[PDB]
Amino acid sequence: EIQTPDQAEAFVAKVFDVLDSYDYTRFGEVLSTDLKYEGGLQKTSGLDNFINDIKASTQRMPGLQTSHSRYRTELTAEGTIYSEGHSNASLESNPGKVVTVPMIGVFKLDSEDGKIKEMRIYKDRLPFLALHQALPGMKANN
Amino acid sequence: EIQTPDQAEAFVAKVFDVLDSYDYTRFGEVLSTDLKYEGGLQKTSGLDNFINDIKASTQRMPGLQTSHSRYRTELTAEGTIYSEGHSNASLESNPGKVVTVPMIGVFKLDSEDGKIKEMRIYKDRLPFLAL
Ligand SMILES: CC(C)C1=C[C@H]2C[C@]3(C=O)[C@@H]4CC[C@@H](C)[C@H]4C[C@@]2(C)[C@]13C(=O)O
Repeated sequence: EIQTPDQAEAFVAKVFDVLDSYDYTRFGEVLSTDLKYEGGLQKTSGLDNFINDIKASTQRMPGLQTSHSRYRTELTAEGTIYSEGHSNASLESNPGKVVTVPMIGVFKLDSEDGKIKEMRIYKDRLPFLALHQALPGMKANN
Repeated sequence: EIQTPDQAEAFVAKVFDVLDSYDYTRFGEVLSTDLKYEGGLQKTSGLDNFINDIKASTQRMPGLQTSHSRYRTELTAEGTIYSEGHSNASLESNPGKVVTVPMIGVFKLDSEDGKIKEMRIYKDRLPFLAL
């Protein structure tokens, strides 16, 4: 059970380690099957609907690779985790180009099994339009 | 001064009412002179630099009209305000076309005067390309 900001931050890091793998068979390890997700105008109910929202993104961005870091997390008396950090993304065909923006995640956990029941992620997606398909092994950025 | 989350939420609403006026002569009513602001890739230190960055960012959006609403606010033991809500924008030339996105603001206050000394606003700006 998460009781300190550091434990909450470590759990957020574990969550994004799963999400950033795109191994959908592992998402239920950390996300409730009744997950309520919001990321901007993207809004889903249920883990399968969440996964189908992400798969569609990996098609807008072939070879998408992502990572997250954290620097400031609070765990509140209401049980909410607020975790501020950064979101990094590239396309595998040109890994020397990385887009990084600040982000914050708001999380609520299931009281029984500790999985994420509500996840609201806020960041600016406009800079990610700078990601672009390239030929792997062929220079694509000045 | 602020002691409850409902009071924190009312203050954030008042702050956005000032910001959404674009009347920079009033920004110091609620923002500290040494404001540290981040909004995605926008990042400023000092109230003068915040004003100048908003002024510059909006110069290519003549007729911009914005408003904000609040949904869910917490006030933590250490005084952080986390306020989730929505940001609405339209242009005076076409006021019926409104773009609304979720947002959250993270705020820390100056203990001496209760003004905002740190303000970090998170939201997706991509939908605003439609304006
Ligand atoms: C449309 C968008 C680019 C914007 C115009 C104005 C209004 C805005 C919208 O919420 C913000 C609300 C608070 C203040 C930082 C505003 C600055 C903008 C540049 C803002 C932003 O930085 O998001």
